[PDB]
Amino acid sequence: KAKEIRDLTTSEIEEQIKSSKEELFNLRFQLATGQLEETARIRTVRKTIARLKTVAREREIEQS
RNA sequence: UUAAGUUAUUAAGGGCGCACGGUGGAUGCCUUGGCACUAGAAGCCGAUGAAGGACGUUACUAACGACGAUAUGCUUUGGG
Ligand SMILES: [Mg+2]
Repeated sequence: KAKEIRDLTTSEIEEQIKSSKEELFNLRFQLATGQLEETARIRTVRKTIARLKTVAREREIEQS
């Protein structure tokens, strides 16, 4: 996903970070009520956040 | 039949021998871990916050290992 993330702009990555965190939080609430049934989405969204934070961190270090 | 003698039988339990079981973990075989060394490298890190820890991180989860709110992991370069 990193190659696709690198095509996004800086404002887009922040928006992706916010939206991914909302999705993960929604998954956690569904899991706590026994409604999820798709538990592999949790790990997938968590790693997407990790990739998104990595690309943002690289750009700031690179520019600085 | 009497009289006078003699000597068995019984095993409540026990003894010796044998047979078959149990308990127990010796012995044999085995090695996951140790012990003594050889050769080469290296030895000591820390306010750019150490050594050592606490608490957390997996869909479910107690403990250990790995990891640190990017958490049972992220990127990249090579290997496969
Ligand atoms: Mg008897």
